[PDB]
Amino acid sequence: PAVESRLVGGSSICEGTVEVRQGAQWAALCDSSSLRWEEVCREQQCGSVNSYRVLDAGDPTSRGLFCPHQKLSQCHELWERNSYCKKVFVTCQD
Repeated sequence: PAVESRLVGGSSICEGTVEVRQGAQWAALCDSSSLRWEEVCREQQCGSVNSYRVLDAGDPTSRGLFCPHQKLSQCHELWERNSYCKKVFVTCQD
């Protein structure tokens, strides 16, 4: 099963916090380079990434899933980061 991604919480599907899933519940993606965000925008069938900002630094309760490989499309398995997950807000063009 490929990793799927999606932008949650934005005023359209072209913007929002990145969420991912494999055989899964959806969970936030943790990150720490525009390569990955461009794939995420285009998989939504939006335009190219135009900006992103790291969210939730320093919050021990922030959790999600993590992929130790530049691109999502090259992850065979996501790993849990159950605290201090830095999430990502991506904004794509329409």
